[PDB]
Amino acid sequence: PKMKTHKGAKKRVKITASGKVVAMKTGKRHLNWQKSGKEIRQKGRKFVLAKPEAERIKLLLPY
Amino acid sequence: FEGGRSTTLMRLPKRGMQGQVPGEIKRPRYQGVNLKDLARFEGEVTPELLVRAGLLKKGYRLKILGEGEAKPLKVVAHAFSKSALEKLKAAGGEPVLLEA
Amino acid sequence: LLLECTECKRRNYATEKNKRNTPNKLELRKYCPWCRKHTVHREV
Amino acid sequence: TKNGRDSQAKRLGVKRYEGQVVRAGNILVRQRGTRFKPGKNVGMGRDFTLFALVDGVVEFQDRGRLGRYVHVRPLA
RNA sequence: UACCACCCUGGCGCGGCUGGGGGCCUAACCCUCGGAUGGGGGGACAGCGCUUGGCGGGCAGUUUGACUGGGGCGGUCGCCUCCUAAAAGGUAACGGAGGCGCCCAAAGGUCCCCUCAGGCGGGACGGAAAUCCGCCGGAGAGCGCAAGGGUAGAAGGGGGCCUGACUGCGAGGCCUGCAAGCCGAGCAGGGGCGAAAGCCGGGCCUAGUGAACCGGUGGUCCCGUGUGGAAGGGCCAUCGA
RNA sequence: UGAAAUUGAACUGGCCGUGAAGAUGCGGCCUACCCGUGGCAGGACGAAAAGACCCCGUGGAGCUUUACUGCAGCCUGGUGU
RNA sequence: CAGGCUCUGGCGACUGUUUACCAAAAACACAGCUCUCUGCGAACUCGUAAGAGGAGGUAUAGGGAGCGACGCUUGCCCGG
RNA sequence: GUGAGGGCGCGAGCGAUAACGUCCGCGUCCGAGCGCGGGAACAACCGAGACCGCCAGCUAAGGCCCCCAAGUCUGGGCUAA
RNA sequence: UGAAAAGCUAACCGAGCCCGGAGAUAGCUGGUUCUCCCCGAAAUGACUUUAGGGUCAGCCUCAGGCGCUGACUGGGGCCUG
RNA sequence: GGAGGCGUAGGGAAACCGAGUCCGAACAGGGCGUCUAGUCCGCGGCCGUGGACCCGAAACCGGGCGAGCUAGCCCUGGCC
RNA sequence: CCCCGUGGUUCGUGGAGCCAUGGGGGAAUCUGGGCGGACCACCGCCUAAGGCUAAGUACUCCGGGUGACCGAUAGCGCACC
RNA sequence: CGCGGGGGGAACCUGGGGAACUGAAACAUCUCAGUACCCAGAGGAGAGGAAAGAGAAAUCGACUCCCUGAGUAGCGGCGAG
Ligand SMILES: [Mg+2]
Ligand SMILES: [Mg+2]
Ligand SMILES: [Mg+2]
Ligand SMILES: [Mg+2]
Ligand SMILES: [Mg+2]
Ligand SMILES: [Mg+2]
Ligand SMILES: [Mg+2]
Ligand SMILES: [Mg+2]
Ligand SMILES: [Mg+2]
Ligand SMILES: [Mg+2]
Ligand SMILES: [Mg+2]
Ligand SMILES: [Mg+2]
Ligand SMILES: [Mg+2]
Ligand SMILES: [Mg+2]
Ligand SMILES: [Mg+2]
Ligand SMILES: [Mg+2]
Ligand SMILES: [Mg+2]
Ligand SMILES: [Mg+2]
Ligand SMILES: [Mg+2]
Ligand SMILES: [Mg+2]
Ligand SMILES: [Mg+2]
Ligand SMILES: [Mg+2]
Ligand SMILES: [Mg+2]
Ligand SMILES: [Mg+2]
Ligand SMILES: [Mg+2]
Ligand SMILES: [Mg+2]
Ligand SMILES: [Mg+2]
Ligand SMILES: [Mg+2]
Ligand SMILES: [Mg+2]
Ligand SMILES: [Mg+2]
Ligand SMILES: [Mg+2]
Ligand SMILES: [Mg+2]
Ligand SMILES: [Mg+2]
Ligand SMILES: [Mg+2]
Ligand SMILES: [Mg+2]
Ligand SMILES: [Mg+2]
Ligand SMILES: [Mg+2]
Ligand SMILES: [Mg+2]
Ligand SMILES: [Mg+2]
Ligand SMILES: [Mg+2]
Ligand SMILES: [Mg+2]
Ligand SMILES: [Mg+2]
Ligand SMILES: [Mg+2]
Ligand SMILES: [Mg+2]
Ligand SMILES: [Mg+2]
Ligand SMILES: [Mg+2]
Ligand SMILES: [Mg+2]
Ligand SMILES: [Mg+2]
Ligand SMILES: [Mg+2]
Ligand SMILES: [Mg+2]
Ligand SMILES: [Mg+2]
Ligand SMILES: [Mg+2]
Ligand SMILES: [Mg+2]
Ligand SMILES: [Mg+2]
Ligand SMILES: [Mg+2]
Ligand SMILES: [Mg+2]
Ligand SMILES: [Mg+2]
Ligand SMILES: [Mg+2]
Ligand SMILES: [Mg+2]
Ligand SMILES: [Mg+2]
Ligand SMILES: [Mg+2]
Ligand SMILES: [Mg+2]
Ligand SMILES: [Mg+2]
Ligand SMILES: [Mg+2]
Ligand SMILES: [Mg+2]
Ligand SMILES: [Mg+2]
Ligand SMILES: [Mg+2]
Ligand SMILES: [Mg+2]
Ligand SMILES: [Mg+2]
Ligand SMILES: [Mg+2]
Ligand SMILES: [Mg+2]
Ligand SMILES: [Mg+2]
Ligand SMILES: [Mg+2]
Ligand SMILES: [Mg+2]
Ligand SMILES: [Mg+2]
Ligand SMILES: [Mg+2]
Ligand SMILES: [Mg+2]
Ligand SMILES: [Mg+2]
Ligand SMILES: [Mg+2]
Ligand SMILES: [Mg+2]
Ligand SMILES: [Mg+2]
Ligand SMILES: [Mg+2]
Ligand SMILES: [Mg+2]
Ligand SMILES: [Mg+2]
Ligand SMILES: [Mg+2]
Ligand SMILES: [Mg+2]
Ligand SMILES: [Mg+2]
Ligand SMILES: [Mg+2]
Ligand SMILES: [Mg+2]
Ligand SMILES: [Mg+2]
Ligand SMILES: [Mg+2]
Ligand SMILES: [Mg+2]
Ligand SMILES: [Mg+2]
Ligand SMILES: [Mg+2]
Ligand SMILES: [Mg+2]
Ligand SMILES: [Mg+2]
Ligand SMILES: [Mg+2]
Ligand SMILES: [Mg+2]
Ligand SMILES: [Mg+2]
Ligand SMILES: [Mg+2]
Ligand SMILES: [Mg+2]
Ligand SMILES: [Mg+2]
Ligand SMILES: [Mg+2]
Ligand SMILES: [Mg+2]
Ligand SMILES: [Mg+2]
Ligand SMILES: [Mg+2]
Ligand SMILES: [Mg+2]
Ligand SMILES: [Mg+2]
Ligand SMILES: [Mg+2]
Ligand SMILES: [Mg+2]
Ligand SMILES: [Mg+2]
Ligand SMILES: [Mg+2]
Ligand SMILES: [Mg+2]
Ligand SMILES: [Mg+2]
Ligand SMILES: [Mg+2]
Ligand SMILES: [Mg+2]
Ligand SMILES: [Mg+2]
Ligand SMILES: [Mg+2]
Ligand SMILES: [Mg+2]
Ligand SMILES: [Mg+2]
Ligand SMILES: [Mg+2]
Ligand SMILES: [Mg+2]
Ligand SMILES: [Mg+2]
Ligand SMILES: [Mg+2]
Ligand SMILES: [Mg+2]
Ligand SMILES: [Mg+2]
Ligand SMILES: [Mg+2]
Ligand SMILES: [Mg+2]
Ligand SMILES: [Mg+2]
Ligand SMILES: [Mg+2]
Ligand SMILES: [Mg+2]
Ligand SMILES: [Mg+2]
Ligand SMILES: [Mg+2]
Ligand SMILES: [Mg+2]
Ligand SMILES: [Mg+2]
Ligand SMILES: [Mg+2]
Ligand SMILES: [Mg+2]
Ligand SMILES: [Mg+2]
Ligand SMILES: [Mg+2]
Ligand SMILES: [Mg+2]
Ligand SMILES: [Mg+2]
Ligand SMILES: [Mg+2]
Ligand SMILES: [Mg+2]
Ligand SMILES: [Mg+2]
Ligand SMILES: [Mg+2]
Ligand SMILES: [Mg+2]
Ligand SMILES: [Mg+2]
Ligand SMILES: [Mg+2]
Ligand SMILES: [Mg+2]
Ligand SMILES: [Mg+2]
Ligand SMILES: [Mg+2]
Ligand SMILES: [Mg+2]
Ligand SMILES: [Mg+2]
Ligand SMILES: [Mg+2]
Ligand SMILES: [Mg+2]
Ligand SMILES: [Mg+2]
Ligand SMILES: [Mg+2]
Ligand SMILES: [Mg+2]
Ligand SMILES: [Mg+2]
Ligand SMILES: [Mg+2]
Ligand SMILES: [Mg+2]
Ligand SMILES: [Mg+2]
Ligand SMILES: [Mg+2]
Ligand SMILES: [Mg+2]
Ligand SMILES: [Mg+2]
Ligand SMILES: [Mg+2]
Ligand SMILES: [Mg+2]
Ligand SMILES: [Mg+2]
Ligand SMILES: [Mg+2]
Ligand SMILES: [Mg+2]
Ligand SMILES: [Mg+2]
Ligand SMILES: [Mg+2]
Ligand SMILES: [Mg+2]
Ligand SMILES: [Mg+2]
Ligand SMILES: [Mg+2]
Ligand SMILES: [Mg+2]
Ligand SMILES: [Mg+2]
Ligand SMILES: [Mg+2]
Ligand SMILES: [Mg+2]
Ligand SMILES: [Mg+2]
Ligand SMILES: [Mg+2]
Ligand SMILES: [Mg+2]
Ligand SMILES: [Mg+2]
Ligand SMILES: [Mg+2]
Ligand SMILES: [Mg+2]
Ligand SMILES: [Mg+2]
Ligand SMILES: [Mg+2]
Ligand SMILES: [Mg+2]
Ligand SMILES: [Mg+2]
Ligand SMILES: [Mg+2]
Ligand SMILES: [Mg+2]
Ligand SMILES: [Mg+2]
Ligand SMILES: [Mg+2]
Ligand SMILES: [Mg+2]
Ligand SMILES: [Mg+2]
Ligand SMILES: [Mg+2]
Ligand SMILES: [Mg+2]
Ligand SMILES: [Mg+2]
Ligand SMILES: [Mg+2]
Ligand SMILES: [Mg+2]
Ligand SMILES: [Mg+2]
Ligand SMILES: [Mg+2]
Ligand SMILES: [Mg+2]
Ligand SMILES: [Mg+2]
Ligand SMILES: [Mg+2]
Ligand SMILES: [Mg+2]
Ligand SMILES: [Mg+2]
Ligand SMILES: [Mg+2]
Ligand SMILES: [Mg+2]
Ligand SMILES: [Mg+2]
Ligand SMILES: [Mg+2]
Ligand SMILES: [Mg+2]
Ligand SMILES: [Mg+2]
Ligand SMILES: [Mg+2]
Ligand SMILES: [Mg+2]
Ligand SMILES: [Mg+2]
Ligand SMILES: [Mg+2]
Ligand SMILES: [Mg+2]
Ligand SMILES: [Mg+2]
Ligand SMILES: [Mg+2]
Ligand SMILES: [Mg+2]
Ligand SMILES: [Mg+2]
Ligand SMILES: [Mg+2]
Ligand SMILES: [Mg+2]
Ligand SMILES: [Mg+2]
Ligand SMILES: [Mg+2]
Ligand SMILES: [Mg+2]
Ligand SMILES: [Mg+2]
Ligand SMILES: [Mg+2]
Ligand SMILES: [Mg+2]
Ligand SMILES: [Mg+2]
Ligand SMILES: [Mg+2]
Repeated sequence: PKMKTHKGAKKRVKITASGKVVAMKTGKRHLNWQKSGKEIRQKGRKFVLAKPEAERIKLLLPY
Repeated sequence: FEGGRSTTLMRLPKRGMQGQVPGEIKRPRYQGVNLKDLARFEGEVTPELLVRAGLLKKGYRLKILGEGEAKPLKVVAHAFSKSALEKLKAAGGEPVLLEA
Repeated sequence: LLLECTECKRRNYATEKNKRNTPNKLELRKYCPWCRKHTVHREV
Repeated sequence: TKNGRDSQAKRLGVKRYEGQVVRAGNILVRQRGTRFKPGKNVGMGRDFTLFALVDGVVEFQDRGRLGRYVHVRPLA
């Protein structure tokens, strides 16, 4: 009774004012040793998901 | 959950400042009330009147801002947007917050 | 051998890769920081 | 019996055909080496990919000993 | 090279703090003696309490992969190449064959110059094959490594200068269930080569790799539990599969 | 005097085909008036038992060890008595 | 009412013991041999403990282990 | 919901130019059309996609000597098993 | 407890019986009840201690919005081994 | 009964700023966000938490009940 | 009070305070002493190591009242000795 | 010699002890859960209770219970929870 906000999710995802799900980019914290500048740069931004988008949305809600 | 592979929990927490032990750090919270909505009614607006009628709700810190058209009325607040400041400057009077 | 080029007269870094035993004991190529613009960079 | 190997398909070839509108800089042909060469408003990247530099339409041309070229004949 | 001074190396005499080893004692504690307030043996040991590290199937909880012309045994498990694959893309089998888990401060950027393999003839040592000269010789050489595609109107060989093996971005696409992978014009900064046009965000290209979490080192607009610091955390960079 | 397991319902024949590849039940053909009693065990893939073998389940349990981790027990420094 | 006998192999010395309800045996046990622990508030076992067994026993005794009458004998190796 | 697919034709690998074998590709039918006519019988071969009724009619495949609807039809050959 | 078979411990002992935790869990098997009407799948792909289970995609269906775009077809242009 | 909730503004890790904001030296670019919706109750379809359609384990654990069967020993008698 | 081992709290050693306490060391009496999330300073809050205390709260053996509760396979296991 | 204890009570209450299945789609930290259950004690209730409190307001003012605060702040093999 009373759903629990999936703390593990909110700790890594943001819900955009329109209704989209934004999350950081993977692949930039380790594998690196000399990846292009182009790589790491584009790994700094954040993005959007699509269908799993709708999966997480449900794990928050009170949020 | 599921597949039983990696969910998508492959993504990661840039949500640094996730939180400390003693927890929340209490501090003044400013809510923006857009002056176009403020302009609606008249007389002289104050933090109380604003919450007393629809916006604010004891969030306590009043901040007129945003787009619209300023009423020539007096408007006590906790902070004005640069932009808001001027629209109302060229039409009426504008005092700052109490202090603490 | 992995390497990280520090900026001279400062403390920046870069994505690098020396070669140790192959004629690369030295290392001080030219690079470009965000503070200021363009300088030398040691091995480190 | 060692042999079960292979690599995954790289899905390459011409991506946009002759007489086809193209936007600013969308890919036109992905090729192993130089099965095709650049052309009017058509550069190529590291992997020998061929992409538009302008809008307009794509046209192919065989220049015999020279090679097979692909370019965009713009309009606006 | 008198004498005076701070101090070193090593040691001796005093006290301060502090510990290690032997011996004796008895009163704790323990055993014992026809009650014993006592006497005999042991003795600051042993027992027990807290805390240290160890040995530890005696006992306890679990773990001990999938594919698989039944299971096991054997083999295999990710990435590249080619074929199968039926002239788009894709496409299976414990179908046929081979590689990868790197390397290069030059094997990188640019400006200038240069063109092989191989066959015949001529040449002291050489000798089928070093190096030399002639002629023929469009790519059968070469391109660090597998294979394919490409390629001398250079991607190949040499040189001069150099370090774009940039920082801040990134229209637009390929590819794709997701995550990821890939190509990218042009803008700003600031720079390399070049007369200039212009080229440079590594290497002819397609393998040379690892989400997240946890933590390390450098930094830095940020946060810092009443306030100021500090502890710690965040952000950027990079590290340990 | 008087049970039992079993039992979808039956009006329950042979061969050669046939069919999910072993047919009283479909096809064709052949044989056969109706109902019992005594007796046999070829079929009804006859009864019985949700196959013990075998595989599967990220099932269980007993057991082993130089599998992992832990506990008893023991050994041990420090300290209290 | 009331033994069929004989010869000759294997296993186990022997009387015993056992899988109540598919195994009585070549399995266990046994007297006997060897190793080892134990000086007594013994070692070992049960118990958180007090305590108890050991034993109102004291190394010719007690616990543990393997072999298993008796005869002959029981080699070499101490790297793990 | 589904993530066992199955057969057939064609194009390949595997297989032995075996298999109601297997593994892909294109199509198809069964699956779910074991509803209807043909093929003796018979999911997937040929015909055809059943809203119900009719003691009407044309045709499909297949078939027209009897079981069994409809020609012992017409014409020209061949076969003697 | 056992002169040892894992024997026996109240007719089934590799850990007895009762009651409770308890509606353990069961990616497995079985079962799931009135009528009519429209549409109608799938047994693929990717990943999966995954393979008889799932997640996304594909394919079904309903509601709202879009309006000739869809299959298939004619012409023309390019790509293909 | 207005405590309280949702909605009226977003962006950013945050400090913060705000129809913007973040990245950035940038009045380049680009991400996200502006040009308004909402809420309360009933009803239905599905989702999450609980046994969550129903019936079924082999098992595990806690407290108790059993040696009137069977096993061993102890005491006291009997039998051959 | 500090240290060692722990428990409680949202707090799993975490920068780990607070409350509690098994072991060790071991104060003070208001110029005392605890606390405001390691620590330090400043500024606040509060007085430990003695005790008691109604109501508001929980429960239904028992009696009463009421039901879009059951009606003998239902309803408590028992309408019934 | 005098007053008191002893034992019982459905559920409820406090205190001393305190699991495993199961969840995590394996499992050990973790969860189930300080639940189940055992024990002692209280009583119509029991516990708690007048601040060495909270915590940011130079604010509040014993305890208990309900609403909300809030699935917030946090905790977490940052998994499941
Ligand atoms: Mg919104
Ligand atoms: Mg919102
Ligand atoms: Mg919306
Ligand atoms: Mg990474
Ligand atoms: Mg950056
Ligand atoms: Mg909320
Ligand atoms: Mg990360
Ligand atoms: Mg937060
Ligand atoms: Mg104005
Ligand atoms: Mg150097
Ligand atoms: Mg270094
Ligand atoms: Mg293969
Ligand atoms: Mg390939
Ligand atoms: Mg493949
Ligand atoms: Mg291939
Ligand atoms: Mg002295
Ligand atoms: Mg001294
Ligand atoms: Mg001294
Ligand atoms: Mg001494
Ligand atoms: Mg002495
Ligand atoms: Mg003496
Ligand atoms: Mg003495
Ligand atoms: Mg004396
Ligand atoms: Mg003592
Ligand atoms: Mg005495
Ligand atoms: Mg004495
Ligand atoms: Mg004495
Ligand atoms: Mg004495
Ligand atoms: Mg003495
Ligand atoms: Mg001594
Ligand atoms: Mg001592
Ligand atoms: Mg040892
Ligand atoms: Mg041992
Ligand atoms: Mg150990
Ligand atoms: Mg061990
Ligand atoms: Mg074990
Ligand atoms: Mg468990
Ligand atoms: Mg494992
Ligand atoms: Mg398997
Ligand atoms: Mg096999
Ligand atoms: Mg087979
Ligand atoms: Mg194997
Ligand atoms: Mg790759
Ligand atoms: Mg290929
Ligand atoms: Mg080819
Ligand atoms: Mg092809
Ligand atoms: Mg090919
Ligand atoms: Mg074809
Ligand atoms: Mg084709
Ligand atoms: Mg072919
Ligand atoms: Mg092809
Ligand atoms: Mg083959
Ligand atoms: Mg490596
Ligand atoms: Mg060089
Ligand atoms: Mg030559
Ligand atoms: Mg010649
Ligand atoms: Mg010569
Ligand atoms: Mg020679
Ligand atoms: Mg010669
Ligand atoms: Mg060529
Ligand atoms: Mg080669
Ligand atoms: Mg090559
Ligand atoms: Mg090819
Ligand atoms: Mg080649
Ligand atoms: Mg080639
Ligand atoms: Mg070639
Ligand atoms: Mg070549
Ligand atoms: Mg060159
Ligand atoms: Mg080069
Ligand atoms: Mg050069
Ligand atoms: Mg892009
Ligand atoms: Mg994508
Ligand atoms: Mg790659
Ligand atoms: Mg690719
Ligand atoms: Mg190269
Ligand atoms: Mg390629
Ligand atoms: Mg983890
Ligand atoms: Mg970190
Ligand atoms: Mg700093
Ligand atoms: Mg910045
Ligand atoms: Mg600060
Ligand atoms: Mg600071
Ligand atoms: Mg605080
Ligand atoms: Mg403050
Ligand atoms: Mg502070
Ligand atoms: Mg810091
Ligand atoms: Mg830091
Ligand atoms: Mg008959
Ligand atoms: Mg018949
Ligand atoms: Mg019959
Ligand atoms: Mg029939
Ligand atoms: Mg018949
Ligand atoms: Mg008869
Ligand atoms: Mg009779
Ligand atoms: Mg019979
Ligand atoms: Mg008989
Ligand atoms: Mg019959
Ligand atoms: Mg029979
Ligand atoms: Mg079965
Ligand atoms: Mg497993
Ligand atoms: Mg298991
Ligand atoms: Mg087990
Ligand atoms: Mg060892
Ligand atoms: Mg050992
Ligand atoms: Mg241990
Ligand atoms: Mg000790
Ligand atoms: Mg000690
Ligand atoms: Mg001592
Ligand atoms: Mg006689
Ligand atoms: Mg006799
Ligand atoms: Mg005789
Ligand atoms: Mg004999
Ligand atoms: Mg015998
Ligand atoms: Mg013998
Ligand atoms: Mg006898
Ligand atoms: Mg016996
Ligand atoms: Mg017997
Ligand atoms: Mg017997
Ligand atoms: Mg029995
Ligand atoms: Mg038996
Ligand atoms: Mg016998
Ligand atoms: Mg026996
Ligand atoms: Mg003996
Ligand atoms: Mg002997
Ligand atoms: Mg001895
Ligand atoms: Mg024991
Ligand atoms: Mg003990
Ligand atoms: Mg004794
Ligand atoms: Mg005795
Ligand atoms: Mg002995
Ligand atoms: Mg002899
Ligand atoms: Mg020997
Ligand atoms: Mg010998
Ligand atoms: Mg040895
Ligand atoms: Mg030795
Ligand atoms: Mg030795
Ligand atoms: Mg399948
Ligand atoms: Mg298939
Ligand atoms: Mg199909
Ligand atoms: Mg098919
Ligand atoms: Mg076949
Ligand atoms: Mg159909
Ligand atoms: Mg039919
Ligand atoms: Mg047939
Ligand atoms: Mg069918
Ligand atoms: Mg049919
Ligand atoms: Mg007619
Ligand atoms: Mg006709
Ligand atoms: Mg006809
Ligand atoms: Mg005729
Ligand atoms: Mg005729
Ligand atoms: Mg027995
Ligand atoms: Mg019983
Ligand atoms: Mg029985
Ligand atoms: Mg038994
Ligand atoms: Mg049992
Ligand atoms: Mg058991
Ligand atoms: Mg059940
Ligand atoms: Mg499941
Ligand atoms: Mg329909
Ligand atoms: Mg279909
Ligand atoms: Mg599957
Ligand atoms: Mg699903
Ligand atoms: Mg699905
Ligand atoms: Mg519609
Ligand atoms: Mg229209
Ligand atoms: Mg069209
Ligand atoms: Mg056409
Ligand atoms: Mg065409
Ligand atoms: Mg926000
Ligand atoms: Mg802009
Ligand atoms: Mg864009
Ligand atoms: Mg913008
Ligand atoms: Mg935009
Ligand atoms: Mg809005
Ligand atoms: Mg509603
Ligand atoms: Mg609803
Ligand atoms: Mg849902
Ligand atoms: Mg929920
Ligand atoms: Mg259940
Ligand atoms: Mg449900
Ligand atoms: Mg549910
Ligand atoms: Mg008895
Ligand atoms: Mg008896
Ligand atoms: Mg303290
Ligand atoms: Mg201690
Ligand atoms: Mg310690
Ligand atoms: Mg402590
Ligand atoms: Mg506790
Ligand atoms: Mg704790
Ligand atoms: Mg908690
Ligand atoms: Mg905790
Ligand atoms: Mg703590
Ligand atoms: Mg304390
Ligand atoms: Mg203490
Ligand atoms: Mg205190
Ligand atoms: Mg406080
Ligand atoms: Mg503080
Ligand atoms: Mg206070
Ligand atoms: Mg007080
Ligand atoms: Mg006091
Ligand atoms: Mg007091
Ligand atoms: Mg008090
Ligand atoms: Mg008190
Ligand atoms: Mg009271
Ligand atoms: Mg009440
Ligand atoms: Mg009543
Ligand atoms: Mg009543
Ligand atoms: Mg009533
Ligand atoms: Mg009623
Ligand atoms: Mg009745
Ligand atoms: Mg009844
Ligand atoms: Mg009745
Ligand atoms: Mg009845
Ligand atoms: Mg009752
Ligand atoms: Mg009654
Ligand atoms: Mg009676
Ligand atoms: Mg009665
Ligand atoms: Mg009295
Ligand atoms: Mg009383
Ligand atoms: Mg009482
Ligand atoms: Mg308690
Ligand atoms: Mg307790
Ligand atoms: Mg378990
Ligand atoms: Mg398990
Ligand atoms: Mg707990
Ligand atoms: Mg309790
Ligand atoms: Mg008591
Ligand atoms: Mg009582
Ligand atoms: Mg009270
Ligand atoms: Mg009290
Ligand atoms: Mg007081």
